[PDB]
Amino acid sequence: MSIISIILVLIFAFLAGLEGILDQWQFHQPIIACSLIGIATGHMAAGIILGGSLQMIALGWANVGAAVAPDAALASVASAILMVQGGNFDLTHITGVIVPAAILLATAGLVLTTLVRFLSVGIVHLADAAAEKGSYSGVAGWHMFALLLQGLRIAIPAAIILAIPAETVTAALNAIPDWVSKGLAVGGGMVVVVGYAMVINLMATKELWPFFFLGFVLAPLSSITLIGMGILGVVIALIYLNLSNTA
Amino acid sequence: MSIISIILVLIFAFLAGLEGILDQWQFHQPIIACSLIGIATGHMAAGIILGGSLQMIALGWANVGAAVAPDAALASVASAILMVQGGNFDLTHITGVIVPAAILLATAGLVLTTLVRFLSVGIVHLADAAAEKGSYSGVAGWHMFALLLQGLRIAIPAAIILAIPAETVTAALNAIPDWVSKGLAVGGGMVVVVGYAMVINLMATKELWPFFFLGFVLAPLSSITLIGMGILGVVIALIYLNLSNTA
Amino acid sequence: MSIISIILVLIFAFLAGLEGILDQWQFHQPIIACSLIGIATGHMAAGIILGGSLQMIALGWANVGAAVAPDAALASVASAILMVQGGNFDLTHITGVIVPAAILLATAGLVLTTLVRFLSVGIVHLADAAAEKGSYSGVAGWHMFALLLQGLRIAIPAAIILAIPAETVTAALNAIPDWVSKGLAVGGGMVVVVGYAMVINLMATKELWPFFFLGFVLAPLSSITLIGMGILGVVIALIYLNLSNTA
Amino acid sequence: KKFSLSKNTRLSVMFRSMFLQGSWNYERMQNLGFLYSIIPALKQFYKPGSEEAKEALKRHMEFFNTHPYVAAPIVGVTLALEEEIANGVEIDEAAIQGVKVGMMGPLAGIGDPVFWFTVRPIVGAIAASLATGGSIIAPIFFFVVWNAIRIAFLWYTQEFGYKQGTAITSDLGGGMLQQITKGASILGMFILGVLIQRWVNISFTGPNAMLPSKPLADGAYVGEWIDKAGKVVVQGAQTGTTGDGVAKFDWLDQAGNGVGNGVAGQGGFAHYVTVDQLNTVDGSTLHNILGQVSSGLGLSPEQTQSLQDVFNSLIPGFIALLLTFLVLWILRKWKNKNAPLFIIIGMFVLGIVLHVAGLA
Amino acid sequence: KKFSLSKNTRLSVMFRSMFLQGSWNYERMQNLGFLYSIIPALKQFYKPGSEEAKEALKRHMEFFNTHPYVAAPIVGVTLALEEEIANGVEIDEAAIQGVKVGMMGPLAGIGDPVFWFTVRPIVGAIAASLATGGSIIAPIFFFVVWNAIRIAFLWYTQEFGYKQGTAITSDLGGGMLQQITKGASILGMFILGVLIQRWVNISFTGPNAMLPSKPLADGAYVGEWIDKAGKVVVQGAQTGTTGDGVAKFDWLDQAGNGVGNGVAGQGGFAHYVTVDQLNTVDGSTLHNILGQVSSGLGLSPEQTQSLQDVFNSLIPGFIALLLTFLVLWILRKWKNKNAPLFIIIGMFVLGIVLHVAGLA
Amino acid sequence: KKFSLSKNTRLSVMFRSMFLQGSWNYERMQNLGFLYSIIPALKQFYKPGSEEAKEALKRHMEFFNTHPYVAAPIVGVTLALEEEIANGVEIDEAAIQGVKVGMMGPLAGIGDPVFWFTVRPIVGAIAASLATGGSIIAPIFFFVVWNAIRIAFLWYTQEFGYKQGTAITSDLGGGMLQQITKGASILGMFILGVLIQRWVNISFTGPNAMLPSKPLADGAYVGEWIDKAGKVVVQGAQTGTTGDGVAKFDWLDQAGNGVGNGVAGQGGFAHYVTVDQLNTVDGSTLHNILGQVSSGLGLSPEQTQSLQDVFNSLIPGFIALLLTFLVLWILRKWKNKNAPLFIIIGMFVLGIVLHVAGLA
Ligand SMILES: OC[C@H]1O[C@H](O)[C@@H](O)[C@@H](O)[C@@H]1O
Ligand SMILES: OC[C@H]1O[C@H](O)[C@@H](O)[C@@H](O)[C@@H]1O
Ligand SMILES: OC[C@H]1O[C@H](O)[C@@H](O)[C@@H](O)[C@@H]1O
Repeated sequence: MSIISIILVLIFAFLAGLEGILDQWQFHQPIIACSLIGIATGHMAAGIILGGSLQMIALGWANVGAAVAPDAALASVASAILMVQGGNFDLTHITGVIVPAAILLATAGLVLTTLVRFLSVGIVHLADAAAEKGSYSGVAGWHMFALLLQGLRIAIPAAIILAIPAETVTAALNAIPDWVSKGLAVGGGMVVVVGYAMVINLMATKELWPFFFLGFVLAPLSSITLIGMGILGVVIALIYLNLSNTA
Repeated sequence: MSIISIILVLIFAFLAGLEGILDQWQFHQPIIACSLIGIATGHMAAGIILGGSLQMIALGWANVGAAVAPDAALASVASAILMVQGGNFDLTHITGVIVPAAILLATAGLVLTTLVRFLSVGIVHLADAAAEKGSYSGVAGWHMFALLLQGLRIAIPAAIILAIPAETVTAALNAIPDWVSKGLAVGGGMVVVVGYAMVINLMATKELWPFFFLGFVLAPLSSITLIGMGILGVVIALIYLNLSNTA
Repeated sequence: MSIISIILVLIFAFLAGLEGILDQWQFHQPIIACSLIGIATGHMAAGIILGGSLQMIALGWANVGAAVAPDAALASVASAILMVQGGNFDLTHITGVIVPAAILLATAGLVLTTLVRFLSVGIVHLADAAAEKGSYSGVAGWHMFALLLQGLRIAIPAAIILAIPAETVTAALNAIPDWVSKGLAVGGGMVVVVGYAMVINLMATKELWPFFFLGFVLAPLSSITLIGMGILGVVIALIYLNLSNTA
Repeated sequence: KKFSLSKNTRLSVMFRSMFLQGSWNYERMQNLGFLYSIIPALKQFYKPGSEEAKEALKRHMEFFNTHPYVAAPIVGVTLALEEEIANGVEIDEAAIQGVKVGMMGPLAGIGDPVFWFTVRPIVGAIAASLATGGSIIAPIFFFVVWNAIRIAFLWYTQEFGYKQGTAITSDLGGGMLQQITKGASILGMFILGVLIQRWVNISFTGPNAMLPSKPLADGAYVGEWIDKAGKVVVQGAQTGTTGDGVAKFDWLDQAGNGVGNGVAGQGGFAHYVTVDQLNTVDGSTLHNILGQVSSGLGLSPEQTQSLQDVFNSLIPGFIALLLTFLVLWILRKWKNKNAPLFIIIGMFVLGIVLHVAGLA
Repeated sequence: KKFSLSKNTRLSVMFRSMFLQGSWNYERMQNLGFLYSIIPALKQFYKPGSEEAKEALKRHMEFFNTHPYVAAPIVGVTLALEEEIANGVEIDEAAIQGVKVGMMGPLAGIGDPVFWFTVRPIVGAIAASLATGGSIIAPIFFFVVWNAIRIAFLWYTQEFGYKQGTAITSDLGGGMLQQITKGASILGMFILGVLIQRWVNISFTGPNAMLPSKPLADGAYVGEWIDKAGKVVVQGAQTGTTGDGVAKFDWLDQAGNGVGNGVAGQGGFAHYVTVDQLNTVDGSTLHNILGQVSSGLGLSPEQTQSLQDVFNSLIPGFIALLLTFLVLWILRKWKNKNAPLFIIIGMFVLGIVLHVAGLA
Repeated sequence: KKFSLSKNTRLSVMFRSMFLQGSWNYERMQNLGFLYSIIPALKQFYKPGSEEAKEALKRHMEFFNTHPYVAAPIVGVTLALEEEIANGVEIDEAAIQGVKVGMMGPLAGIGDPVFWFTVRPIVGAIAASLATGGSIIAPIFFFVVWNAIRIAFLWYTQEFGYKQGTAITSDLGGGMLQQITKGASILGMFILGVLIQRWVNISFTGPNAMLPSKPLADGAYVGEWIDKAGKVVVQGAQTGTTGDGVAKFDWLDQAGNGVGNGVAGQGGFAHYVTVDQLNTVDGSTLHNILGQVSSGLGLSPEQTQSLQDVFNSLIPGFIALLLTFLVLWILRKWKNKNAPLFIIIGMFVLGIVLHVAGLA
């Protein structure tokens, strides 16, 4: 691999790690992170395809009130790097192996970020000690140091994976039998149901189930794109809210 | 015809006759009766095709409050037997001849069941006389006897039609001119209008006509199946009822 | 051109000129006027095509309260005559040249009808003077004279255009460069936006915008025709009005 | 308090209430079915031949007509009152008949539209749509779905009625059933519109009813550009329309080169020819033809239009809607008893007339 | 009570009220049309030249501007009071003018959006959609539908106004007309959205505006597997990917047998080739090609993507909606009189610019 | 009244509030981000090292957890009270903490479903739909749309909060936030139904799960009429069905003439044969085949039906809906912490089982 690709991947992984806690520019989402990693290491189409495939799983992966989500950042970065190392992008191997590996690395990233967000307590206590002296520089530096540590939490494993020889990782990835890979590919079309079900469970009522079933029934109309259905849902909501506010 | 096929047809006709008054297991419906009779006498696809074609006519053929319906039971059974006797299942003969014959046999079955349900008054009087003695066995026996008579009302004509030689019925069915057969086939695509129109006349209001026209307008969307349109109607009704109950 | 065709064109232009002020039988609309003029001078398909193309622009061209509209009458008549004189009906020349010419002639007809409806004041004063004598004949004659003058307002330019030799008008129409004709054809698919936008601007509210967006979203369902979408709009309006009147 | 009906006895009572009809009369409607349903309870309560058995059997020999499916609540209420009257409680003999008469009417009035006119037409229509192809999935669907719904309704409603006793009137009430009735009516109207549009086919193709065919154009349909001695060419950039009124085109052979340089049509170098006159279509001509048919061009040189095409261009289901409203008006104005059969015969005669006239 | 207008006189009055315009002025709008409509009634009432006739003629020479279609109720009410004033009743002379002025305003304000902005655009749009193919069904549809609606409205509303007299104000009222206005506005907004989506074509194909074409794949498009010396083969089960990074496949001739057993691509036994390079496509190769095109595979080796393709992938009618809102903002900000013509000229110039730039 | 924050300082404050997280803890949630956001205001107000700076820095060292996007109003309100406390106003020290705690809860509760569960899933789903083809339009769309919405929201809401001060509570209040939440929930449920239908593919084709193939018919599919020694014919008008039970047909060659005049099928003159056995398809046979495939006829002599075909005939997305409801029930009943991962592993095992069994 080219050296410039190596630094590009390192900066992209660092940005994804920072955004995993920042959650602002969404550099940690698979659609962004995988596409960027594909951009750095040549082939871009495979990276965007993996990002699109993994974003459906990453839907409903938000963290609320000390309930950390499965951490799509490390999943996306590590899965993209592992696919890049293994020179095969048939979109059947992407769904068969790269997506289950992404789920496992998502769990690993969740535990790693749990450790880091627990470790940040000492940094914040040191920042409070600095603020006891009335210095903006100390608290700003400690905040930036905690941010840098959280970014390194995903920067470091990317470098470790990059250090692994290409031949060994290709041999390990090819050793997977064909039948289990095809079965995992089949289950990859199911695994999005779990995330969709969490999102539904968070927001579901007897009043709102008819809208879910209406969207399900109207979906086979392929002439309407996803933006068309978004506008349709918005106008349906507007009409329903108007008619409800009449009374 | 095979002997075992003959007994199977007799039992199926008996079941259809029983259900014609029972109206519980729907063995009298063309979709069930015609398919069963086709299954018994070999060729089953033609029986299911005839049952599906005749079920559209049989829609809206319910009997309410001493207003006996056109009796789809005898129509289905006799039409299926007549088609089986005439070894031609081109689906043009099915619509041209078997469906008008089904309508005529439906009228005949209506008059026959009117006679039987009038005759059951004596059986019920005998059951009352038995109940005057405080015996459950007598009333149960008279009820079962009346039910058996109603089943025989359609079992017997099936046997009579089965006794008719195959050659004579085939000759009679073939003698129908081609032009009148094609005209009757053309009118078979119209005759379902009456069946739909009675159901529409039963439930129709200035408030509900917009839903009829909406269903008419949305029908050309062939990507939505009949179950899809059923769910769509259910969700539309739910949303309308919610918005109406808000006020 | 045939003499009988000349008389037919003159009569049709007179009818369009009368209808431009009458606004009753709609002989002035392009869908009627252009089709009639094409009927008179042989080729009818080109006339109907141009009328349909120009009718979309002519939508929203009504005149209300002394605000005279762009006068689709003279536009339709003169554009149809000019198209007929130039023996080319490729539907690219129709959109490229005949439609911008129709717009310009529409402006010219607007100014001409402004002049005529200003000139009608003297005719009406003469009618009032006649009515001062208590005679129905005088006022009826003056009304018919004003109507005849308004019809002549469009009858006369049609005759003037017909007097122009075919060779000269064909040479003038062919002299237009290909690139500008293609650009005008491209802009002819956009110019209907203004006509639609005036109608939208006249009737638009925060309550009614969702219906505009719903119609926009549901349009790609090509299985529904324009009459189907009209019935859909009517039933949607009925359901909305019912649910609003419940409260 | 002895004489407690068990779950097995109630299941047997439900399976016998499956036979609520069969002894159907005109003066005492559907009266023996109730007794046949409640036979096991009376057998468990009183032995045959006793005066108590006589009175119990004579009590349920009165008129009782209800929609068969919505009668399980009535059977459960009757079982509850039979248990009470078998436990030495004061409830009067006429109370059971009074409550049966009370819930006989409204329950049937709700049941007929919901079951016979809403559920059955929908299930049968779906079954027939599946059966159009002659597949066993359709009778299986109808039987399984209808019987599952029926068994569930009967069993659970009988259990609810037995549990609630006479208090089920405070649960059914008014307004509660009207919501179900109106929702079922909305669903039925929607489904009936769909069924009228999809299953009333009056195709007017025929050998008459064909509007005159338009020669179309010289390339608006699927075809190639044949020139004199075979070979397929493509129209090139226009070199300038001649003063006569015919444009000159470049004739590019299907290799990128140029040859001929004549005018487009018959007398010129090449003319448009449809696939019928083509021979040895092998090569890139098949690719061009496939591209043209993927574009959407028809294969006929003349655009043939029928009356059905015009009606569909207006709106699909035009004649079906007109027939539906005509039949509706006839049914609303005739007010006869055999009118539907007469209208069916009328449309059969109408189809014969249309076929002999060449329209449909 | 003599001087009773007949049905024929009322029909003539309606056919004359069809000429309500024609003597259209700027200071006394649409005033002679009313007199021309009501001439037969006055002629039947008073002979020409009398003082009564002079007063009647001078009475209806005042300003009267209303939507022409919704004026038959006014004409009928005027006929009613003309009958009353011709039967020796004491209705004051200014009462007819007062009622005419009263229903002049609201009736016009309701009829203007309903007829000119809702009914006419819808009927004309349907006619244009039918006329896109150059068929006579479209002018016939427009004329017949519009004139049937107009004649029915005029006749029936004039009859209602004549029957009701001045009491028609108690029937029109307020709120009743607002429901029609709101329903018409809803239908018009829906139809205008549909029209904007379907009839604003700004196709951005061009020679420019073409995104770079991706080589696609080696079987993702329509094509066959050619192996050196003719013949067409099919890929088989993989025998095991080689360590170099190229998988080995089984090459089955189109009979079931196995030939070659090489690698897939150029240097191997066979390579994918589209229909262009195929010769003698006769046989089962046509069946395979038809199956492929039925699957949905394109015929081009390179997936060419346009700017229009990107816009459609986002949502069809994207540029149409953007132009609609831009034009709307221009219209509500300019507040000029010739602004529409200027915007039309600007869009023609914009189309010229787009065409010369190779975009559209 | 000195110490007035400028527009540039507010822009810097917003860009720093972009870093509201990063020092995320478990006991004092998201506390340093607020100070890092409001550092420039304190620097402009008080110099480092002073007791005022000490108190200001210690004031904002308390627990503060909110949705990061809806915190700009809080930051603007805090800037307002910081200006007031730097202008000699008697606002108590705990007032800022009280207002921060007040809008900490409801704002987060409203922003969590709107942003993380409604806006983000929709934008990500659209991006993935665009990315299915491996196109750069999808990451660009996601980045641009999401960041435009985020920057606009942050900047404008911070400006509104700064302008309104503590009065923003009288504007937010209750009710309107519930309307926004309900609308977002309706849109999210609709979009989730669409996504479940469109993006859960469980195709059950397999080598198993194939229903038995029906021989179909003798012309219901795409094919020609082959007669012994080559040539293709068409069925003519029936000459009368023979008494045996086989109809006799006319065999019209593809020129208009009549040859053979036998019976239809194998032993007769001609039999139906699909495109596979055809050779030298050149001529009008290709036109006939193209017409047949345009009609809608399949190319296979035997109609092969899969389990997926049956499920689609019922309704597309049947298995997807069943899986959705099964997973919903499992998630509602398990109430564990690692349940989603276990369910995902179960789905992968289920996919392996289905593949090895030949179903999916
Ligand atoms: O509703 C009265 C009732 O009468 C009979 O029992 C049957 O025809 C039922 O189908 C009907 O519902
Ligand atoms: O509404 C006023 C009215 O004025 C004139 O009579 C015409 O332009 C009508 O179309 C318009 O409706
Ligand atoms: O809602 C509380 C809030 O807590 C943290 O800041 C993050 O997990 C946010 O995504 C979440 O919204």
